Amino acid sequence: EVQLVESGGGLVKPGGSLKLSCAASGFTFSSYAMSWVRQSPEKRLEWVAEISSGGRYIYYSDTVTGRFTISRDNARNILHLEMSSLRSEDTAMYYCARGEVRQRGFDYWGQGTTLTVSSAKTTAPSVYPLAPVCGDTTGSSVTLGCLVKGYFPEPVTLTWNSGSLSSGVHTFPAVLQSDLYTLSSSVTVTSSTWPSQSITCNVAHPASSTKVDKKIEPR
Amino acid sequence: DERETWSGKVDFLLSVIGFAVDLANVWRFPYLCYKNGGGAFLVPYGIMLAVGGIPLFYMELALGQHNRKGAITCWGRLVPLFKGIGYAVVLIAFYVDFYYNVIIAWSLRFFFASFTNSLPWTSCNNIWNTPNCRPFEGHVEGFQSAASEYFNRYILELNRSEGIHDLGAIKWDMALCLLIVYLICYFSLWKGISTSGKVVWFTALFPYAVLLILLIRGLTLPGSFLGIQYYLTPNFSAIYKAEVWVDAATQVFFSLGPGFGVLLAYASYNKYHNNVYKDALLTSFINSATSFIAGFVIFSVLGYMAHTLGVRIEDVATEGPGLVFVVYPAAIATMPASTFWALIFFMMLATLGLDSSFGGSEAIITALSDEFPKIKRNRELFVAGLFSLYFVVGLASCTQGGFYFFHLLDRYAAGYSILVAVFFEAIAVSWIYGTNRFSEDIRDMIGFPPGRYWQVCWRFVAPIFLLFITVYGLIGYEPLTYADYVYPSWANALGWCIAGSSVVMIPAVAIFKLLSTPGSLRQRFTILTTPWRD
Amino acid sequence: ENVLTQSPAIMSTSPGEKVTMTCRASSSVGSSYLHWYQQKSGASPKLWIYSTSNLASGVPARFSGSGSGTSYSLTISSVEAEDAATYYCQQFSGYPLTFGSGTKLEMKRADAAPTVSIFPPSSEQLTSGGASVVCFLNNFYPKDINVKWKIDGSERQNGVLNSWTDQDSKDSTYSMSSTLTLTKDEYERHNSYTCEATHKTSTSPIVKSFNRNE
Ligand SMILES: CC(C)CCC[C@@H](C)[C@H]1CC[C@H]2[C@@H]3CC=C4C[C@@H](OC(=O)CCC(=O)O)CC[C@]4(C)[C@H]3CC[C@]12C
Ligand SMILES: CC(C)CCC[C@@H](C)[C@H]1CC[C@H]2[C@@H]3CC=C4C[C@@H](O)CC[C@]4(C)[C@H]3CC[C@]12C
Ligand SMILES: OC[C@H]1O[C@H](O[C@H]2[C@H](O)[C@@H](O)[C@@H](O)O[C@@H]2CO)[C@H](O)[C@@H](O)[C@@H]1O
Ligand SMILES: COC(=O)[C@H]1[C@@H](OC(=O)c2ccccc2)C[C@@H]2CC[C@H]1N2C
Ligand SMILES: [Cl-]
Ligand code: NA
Ligand code: NA
Repeated sequence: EVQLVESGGGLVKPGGSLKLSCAASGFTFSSYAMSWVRQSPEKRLEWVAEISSGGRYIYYSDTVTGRFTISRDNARNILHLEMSSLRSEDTAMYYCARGEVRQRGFDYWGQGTTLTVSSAKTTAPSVYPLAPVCGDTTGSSVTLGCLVKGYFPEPVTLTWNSGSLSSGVHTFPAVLQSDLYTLSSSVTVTSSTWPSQSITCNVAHPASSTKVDKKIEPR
Repeated sequence: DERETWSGKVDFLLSVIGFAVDLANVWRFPYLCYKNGGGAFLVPYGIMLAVGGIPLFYMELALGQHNRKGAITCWGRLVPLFKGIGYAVVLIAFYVDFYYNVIIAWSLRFFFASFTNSLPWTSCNNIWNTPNCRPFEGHVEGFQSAASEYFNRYILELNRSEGIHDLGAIKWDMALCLLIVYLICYFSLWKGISTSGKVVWFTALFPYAVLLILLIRGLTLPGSFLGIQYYLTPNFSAIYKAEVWVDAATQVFFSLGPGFGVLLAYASYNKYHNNVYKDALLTSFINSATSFIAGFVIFSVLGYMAHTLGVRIEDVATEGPGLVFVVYPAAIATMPASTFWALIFFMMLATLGLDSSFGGSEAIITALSDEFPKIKRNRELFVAGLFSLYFVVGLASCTQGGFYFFHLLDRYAAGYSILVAVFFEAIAVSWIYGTNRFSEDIRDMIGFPPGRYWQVCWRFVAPIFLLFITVYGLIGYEPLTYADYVYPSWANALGWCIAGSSVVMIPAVAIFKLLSTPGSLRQRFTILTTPWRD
Repeated sequence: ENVLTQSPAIMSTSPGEKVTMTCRASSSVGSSYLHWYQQKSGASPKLWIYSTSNLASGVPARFSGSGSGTSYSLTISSVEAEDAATYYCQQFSGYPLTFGSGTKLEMKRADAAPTVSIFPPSSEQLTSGGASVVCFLNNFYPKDINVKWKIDGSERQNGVLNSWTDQDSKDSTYSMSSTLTLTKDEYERHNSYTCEATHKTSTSPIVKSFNRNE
């Protein structure tokens, strides 16, 4: 029906600049005001800027004012946020949000696009298999693991057996320590199914263009 | 940065109510109901009010508050090419109070004439009377009622005048009433809306106090129900009549006040984020509701006259000043406690016109103040100079042929002046400036865009609505005449010159503006069509 | 700016129970301008209640809202597991626009003890210069749990990475991951490693160890 797709965004160094875009479809775009709302890694919502139907009325938050510039293309139905002198506190997921009526609110949001501002350098993860220890081999069920360590920036894609088995799988959110993320995932299966069949940790880190499969063997 | 603002919202509302609500709510509307088949007239009235009337009323109010400036600068900053619309609208209002204030003076003249147990207009044996004087209204032209002869032969002395060419002597009693009026106006518009917004509390509210009293008194009169029947008894046969739809449209248009730049001026003092949509709906309604109420106040007494006083309803049921200055006072005199009803009636007429003159004159002052910081710097001197011009020239309306002068301006001040003015207002906004922009502007103010209903009315309905009126107006055109007197050809021309004096500013200011801007034609239009905002 | 504070920050509820959330503004907010948003974990916000009392399309009638001035509230009459989310209020009254600090609604369930798995450094990591021991604490309630690493008998404190999952949308339980990274020089200098988890379920901690022989 109505769709809003945020694009652009990624890693940027402090002082650097970047341009975000929001593709609007499913409604007459010229007829509605649009705003950029962002959410920090601490999950705090902060309204960034609002632009009118015809872009003749513009409002900015005091935090982004003078740096961010919000624009509008009503011909091609695209919303834009032009950022400059990006600081590290600008790190957040940026949302494209529509609403015309203040008494209504934002009645449609996009999927968001992630901006990360760091002086840290992109690095690829070392994926490690986690095999259990010899004995006593319970009985009933067994839990395997995969360790994704020392990578940056987010995100990473982790599936088990190319996503074929999603049940009994806990993939833990990554934690940043010293400019490097460490991530782990645990999957629990019946002792009947392992190591009878194959279990492989599938890790994808597009930022470093890494794609790795790791099979778990009881070494 | 930087404009004076209202002293708080009641002041604005009562300013707009007071402006829109005037003698026209008493002296045309009830008559139209009676003539057009009663409660049935409400159907075309309401439809015309919804599609044509309120949308235009809404438009100026939003436009005024948004652009934050008087009429001239407002259209200057909106569509520079059409800035003449501001000039036209302003001097239409400029012409109008050369005459309109005479109604208030008439009201004041009856007021002080009414300080007696024995009201002069009840008797046919007085010095000003003629052998043809009836005690009450009749069909025959040559025999006037008592109240009619008091008005014409005593108050007006219109019998002394043979036409507009002979104005005759200046009545200095009438001149004193006009001056007292401009005095009241002056110390009202004295300091601006900080005062004017205060005074409207009395002038806007007082009429309702008296309307209530006369509503209760009238309905307690014998025959009062017979009056209401003539007033409201539906014939839906009229709904199919073109003249009935035209009367509805026209009345709705002229009752609400667009085209004088008054709503523009008054709204311009609003806080930007004030909700002008709620104000436009509330204010519109009260204006109409007032007319509806007053209808009962009139026809209640009208029925009483037909029942107890033995006069044909068609003879006493009328419009214009005749209703308020003759027919109604004739009834009041027959009632016990006549003096009380008389005094409060004529004070009601006064306060009905006063807050109207306030907005009218305020349209000019605000318009010029924003264009010319010279007279913005001195307000007190300007209004003194304006009202002095008014009073001196207004001595013409205090003459014995004054009504002949009043009637001329009344017709030509703006009948068609304001019609084509507002027509270019609706066109400039919806098409030239655009509805997209306009809706965007309102959203930024009140938080939400106008419903696409209002948008359609501004773009299409309004223009053909104003057209529907202006076409049927020209279709039934007949040379100016009052009673048995027919105005000369030179007089009719002078009116058209007054009528076209204002409207000519639109095309004229467009030429002078077009020729003052360098570059290609298509390049020359775009510069004059680009808003102050952009 | 107009600061919207919400309480509580985190809220636990058994399905069918009645829950209420409060939103307080530093400045008076026009009743018509106050709105609510529901955000499920890993998803974008959705308009929920607008102009204080008005449910957005597709919003079950179990939701209501009320308030005025500086005080507003969101209420769920009978709570369902599909309601577990974070709820943000917002004021459109004046610029800059503001969102509330949020209220996180989580489902309450019966207490459950974690299943503790411990893993030794992989062969591959043992060639790279580092060594890290991982311990999984899975499917337990409530969320609060405390892991303690021990090399032999000695307790080790620094050098750990703990991660909790979000509450599961089925069993409504929680799971945590604890990772102890060392140098192999430091790792290969000790023969025993213990991961013990203290939790409300049991008085004594759940222990999982291994020796470097097997
Ligand atoms: C006071 C009485 C005795 C005389 C007649 C009063 C009513 C019959 C008239 C006064 C003004 C009219 C209204 C003028 C404008 C509106 C708004 C309009 O509402 C919408 O189009 C909704 C779109 C939106 O809200 O943006 C519908 C017609 C309505 C209610 C009209 C209904 C008839 C009304 C109330
Ligand atoms: C004549 C009889 C039958 C009815 C009298 C109607 C009177 C009481 C009505 C007509 C117009 C009304 C006013 C219209 C405007 C406002 C602005 C609002 O913010 C305060 C109330 C106030 C001031 C209203 C008070 C009531 C009012 C004065
Ligand atoms: O003259 C007595 C007679 O006339 C009065 O008229 C006043 C008029 O109302 C004043 O405005 C002023 O012009 O003086 C007039 C008299 O010269 C009264 O109206 C009337 O009742 C009184 O009997
Ligand atoms: C003569 O024009 C009017 O009477 C209008 C208005 O009067 C004026 O515009 C005006 C202008 C200048 C001086 C006096 C009155 C009052 C009410 C509202 C619209 C209409 N009237 C019904
Ligand atoms: Cl009317
Ligand atoms: Na009127
Ligand atoms: Na008036």
